[PDB]
Amino acid sequence: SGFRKMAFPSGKVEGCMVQVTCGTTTLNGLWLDDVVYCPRHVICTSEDMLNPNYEDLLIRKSNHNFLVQAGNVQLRVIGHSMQNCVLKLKVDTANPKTPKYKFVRIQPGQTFSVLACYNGSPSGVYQCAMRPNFTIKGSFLNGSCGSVGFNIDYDCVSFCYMHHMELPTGVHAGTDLEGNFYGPFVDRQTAQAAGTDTTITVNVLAWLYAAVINGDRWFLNRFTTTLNDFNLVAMKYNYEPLTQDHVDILGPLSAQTGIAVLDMCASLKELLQNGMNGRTILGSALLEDEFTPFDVVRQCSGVTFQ
Amino acid sequence: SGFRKMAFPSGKVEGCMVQVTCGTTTLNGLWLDDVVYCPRHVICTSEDMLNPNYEDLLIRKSNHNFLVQAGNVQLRVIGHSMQNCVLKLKVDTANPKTPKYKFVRIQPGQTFSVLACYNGSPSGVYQCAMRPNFTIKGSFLNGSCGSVGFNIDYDCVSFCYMHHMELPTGVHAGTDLEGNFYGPFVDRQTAQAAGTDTTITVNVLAWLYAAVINGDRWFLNRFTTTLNDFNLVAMKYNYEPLTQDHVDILGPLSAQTGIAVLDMCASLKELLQNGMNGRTILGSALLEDEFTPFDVVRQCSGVTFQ
Ligand SMILES: *[C@H](O)[C@H](C[C@@H]1CCNC1=O)NC(=O)[C@@H]1[C@@H]2[C@H](CN1C(=O)COC1CCCCC1)C2(C)C
Ligand SMILES: *[C@H](O)[C@H](C[C@@H]1CCNC1=O)NC(=O)[C@@H]1[C@@H]2[C@H](CN1C(=O)COC1CCCCC1)C2(C)C
Repeated sequence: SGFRKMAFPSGKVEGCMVQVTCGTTTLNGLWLDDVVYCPRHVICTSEDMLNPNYEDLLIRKSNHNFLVQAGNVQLRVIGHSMQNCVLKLKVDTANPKTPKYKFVRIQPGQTFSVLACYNGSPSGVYQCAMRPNFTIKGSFLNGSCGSVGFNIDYDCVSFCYMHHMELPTGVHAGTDLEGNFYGPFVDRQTAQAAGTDTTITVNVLAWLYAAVINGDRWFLNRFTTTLNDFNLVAMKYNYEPLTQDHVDILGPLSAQTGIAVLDMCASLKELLQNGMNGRTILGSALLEDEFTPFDVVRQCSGVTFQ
Repeated sequence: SGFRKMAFPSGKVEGCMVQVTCGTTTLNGLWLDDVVYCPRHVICTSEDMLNPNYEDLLIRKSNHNFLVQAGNVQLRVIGHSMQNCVLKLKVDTANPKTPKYKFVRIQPGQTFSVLACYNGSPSGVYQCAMRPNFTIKGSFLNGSCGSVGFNIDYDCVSFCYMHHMELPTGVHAGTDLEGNFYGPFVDRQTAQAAGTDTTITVNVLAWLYAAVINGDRWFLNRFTTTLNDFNLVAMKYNYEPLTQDHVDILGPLSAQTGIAVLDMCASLKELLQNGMNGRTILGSALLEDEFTPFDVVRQCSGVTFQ
């Protein structure tokens, strides 16, 4: 028993992290086979970053301008190209530690692990969710760009995020590994802002089921509700709508606990309308929305990875 | 910016995890050089575990009774011995992935990363603190025994915890890597209970400094207090006493924020006496006590590991 915000083991990704330096700028790259991926703003300098034209900036660059550090071994760059907001640096050595991998793009509401890195060296690992407004609430300092987010499925790493920037409210924005930004953000230094966020309703319900599985039951009740009547309550409290597909996804957790999904919705309603009255749920005094139904089943059942 | 519960990269420990099976029991082992460490209750069966005599049970065992799985490679056991509550299985192959390491015992209030494992395969990684009552609030299921806790300092892994058991309140107990239990627990199936816990005061203050560094300032005030007057408030709210050494350890964080330690104590007092009034601090509606001053400095400054 117990419930923690759990990341995937990071070993498979650690073996892919490299340092990329161009001019004044040092950031992280992801080395898979004979390509290093990194944010294209590495080719920028502090006055380039106000409003750059990256095609113009990149044609002015040479292979030898890119210094790639694989620990204490330098990688020879033999080609470079730009793919949307990422650079692909072709090197003359394939990474012998390349895991099986996929480039996937995730949906708002889904979770992933982040391996935060500085100078190509991993610093720590933590779990994030993609917010509905396409930001992530991360922990990133100067030099963390190019750190990646990922999930692991048995032995395959699905890379879903590469870090590019911090917005003025302290939240973070970045791209998938094809270089396409999540959300309406651009890799320029102009006034950008996150935009209004909402709470991920289906994840809150999943976490309430995790609490029941772990013996926290005080928030349960005999009442029930309809999906439509629940969603009127969700709208007022800035929760996003619950769909029938969400109800279906919660089915396993419903069946394991014997608590009908719509019954747990009735409990959430009372929690939204009444607060928590000085009590806690799974060690939290807030309704937590960064665990997916998959996360709960994985943790409350013991799935591993090889 | 941002503040997350961050674990250490787990790659160095993943390469040490093996599966140990004896009779009916399968658990995890830690393979360093030519020794595999694991909980000694692997030699038990379900009626042995009520009240066993481990010396009697172990003399009845043979090397060939211990089946050690290093992924899809079997390790030949060539000797076995017991050290307190851990077994040391000598194998004929040194682990080529052995990191530089140390066996250290931690203090209540300190933090570490846990690599949860099943059948020798890592499942996830998360950060824990050793509670004042010597339990940890983990996430562990059947088969997780032998998963280890650790810190990394540059390139050296300091192993501090090996998992043995779950207590009736859902918290967890285990040993250091010398096999000595943290706290007054024993590896038998008899009525044991955690005992009363307290909040780790110095860690709460560290986390309040992390919040200031990240722009959460609403809980600050112009008042101050003396160390003695603070500790009278801490006693009532079941916080442990703050010492002058704690004040000294908080010095760096005090100097970076310009908020005197005793001033932050005055803020904590008002938070304890008034609650939080519907607001949050670093995304939490509770006072968080599982970040050490070191954890805050590491995260709010960007230290890496090679
Ligand atoms: C890359 O290491 C760095 C990571 C930032 C620094 C602080 N926290 C982080 O996550 N990214 C940048 O420096 C980017 C680069 C320059 C400006 N950056 C910012 O993060 C500044 O934040 C603003 C957000 C919207 C308005 C413009 C940028 C770009 C975006 C090229
Ligand atoms: C080892 O994989 C297992 C891990 C437990 C199972 C559930 N969650 C966990 O962390 N440990 C045990 O099964 C130990 C073994 C047998 C009983 N165990 C318990 O955890 C049962 O909990 C009780 C706690 C105090 C009273 C006796 C045990 C021992 C302790 C040998």
